[PDB]
Amino acid sequence: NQIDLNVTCRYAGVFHVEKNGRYSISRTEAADLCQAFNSTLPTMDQMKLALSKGFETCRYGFIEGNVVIPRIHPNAICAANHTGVYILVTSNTSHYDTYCFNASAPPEEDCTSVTDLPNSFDGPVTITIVNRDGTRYSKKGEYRTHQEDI
Ligand SMILES: CC(C)c1ccc(CN2CCC(O)CC2)cc1
Repeated sequence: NQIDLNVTCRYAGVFHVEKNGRYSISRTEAADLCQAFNSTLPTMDQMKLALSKGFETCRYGFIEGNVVIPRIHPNAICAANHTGVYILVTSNTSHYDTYCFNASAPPEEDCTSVTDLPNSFDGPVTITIVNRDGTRYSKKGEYRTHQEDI
């Protein structure tokens, strides 16, 4: 019973979370996952400020109200060469990665590793936070509150 959560640098408190190395998070699980990091789904304004501080990914993820990819550099295989906060318009499917926003994080780029999952609850899952530099933090718990996400 294990969940891997790959996380990024934070940019103005915004960061990306990928579960189990695949697009696999529903919108309800995304809100619960951010809550386990004392975080919320970013607003579009919070994501735009994070982009202006240097944040970009090549993965679709939830924010409040939309599924997006923040892009700084045009790349043909990431949001079809667009820059800015690219918004997904048409898709058949419902599972993506998520973005999260922590108001207590530093105001600009924070590329230190994540070393805690502060607001997970009691549970039986081994949850492992995996940083881009490979460093890991594991704890036994749960974060999902909706049965259909388990
Ligand atoms: C296998 C067993 C040890 C276990 C332990 C804990 C849970 C999650 N737990 C369930 C009840 C909820 O009110 C809160 C979270 C599930 C299963």
